[PDB]
Amino acid sequence: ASIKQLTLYTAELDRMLAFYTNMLGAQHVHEQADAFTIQLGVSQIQFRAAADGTKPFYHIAINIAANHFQEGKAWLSGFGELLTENDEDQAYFPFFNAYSCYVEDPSGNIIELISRQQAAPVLDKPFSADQLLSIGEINITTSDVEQAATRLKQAELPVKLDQIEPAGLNFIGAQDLFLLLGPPGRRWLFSERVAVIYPLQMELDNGVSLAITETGELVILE
Ligand SMILES: Cn1ncnc2c(=O)n(C)c(=O)nc1-2
Ligand SMILES: [Mn+2]
Repeated sequence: ASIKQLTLYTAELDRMLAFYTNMLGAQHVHEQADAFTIQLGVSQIQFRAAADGTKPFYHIAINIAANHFQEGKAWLSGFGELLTENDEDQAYFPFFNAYSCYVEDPSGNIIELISRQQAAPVLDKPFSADQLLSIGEINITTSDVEQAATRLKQAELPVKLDQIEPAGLNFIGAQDLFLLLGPPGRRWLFSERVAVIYPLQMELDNGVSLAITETGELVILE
């Protein structure tokens, strides 16, 4: 399964627009009324203006070819200081057998480039903005982890209920797509920001559609 559409909010719509227009190219970013969309391979993200008094941010990982990590890292570093953790500007996660690259955007989103060494294809050609494959990860920060895992399982997603941990982060998915299901509070790696509940909507490849309210409740829309 893949993310076809992702709806996120932002308190820096104008700055966000310029940032991504400069990063992805005018041919991948469409400005709309009080919102704009960006194209990331087979995935699309619409950023909508956030409600006053709030400054939403999320953790978004973008898939890139197994052999494009170094190039992706260099490309990403041209748009912002690369984030570090343990004084390292990149990380290797053995569970996903992937290398990841991080940068913060104007609204404080943790933008990540993830290169899956075996779960992503090898593209014998130069990396470029046009080479972003799709959304590989998105955080589902909920006020009730067990309830979300349940409804997600009901939505027919790969879920091991007896393995879900309410107080921690839980990887839900397979192949090149994982939902980072967890509670608010914990600091995000490569970031000063701690997990906080913010609304969002998501439409998957299989027609499944779900949203997270401002309360943090996960609810299957479709
Ligand atoms: C546990 N874990 N595994 C993989 N990737 C991450 C990650 O990107 N971030 C931001 C995070 O807080 N935790 C992670
Ligand atoms: Mn990640």
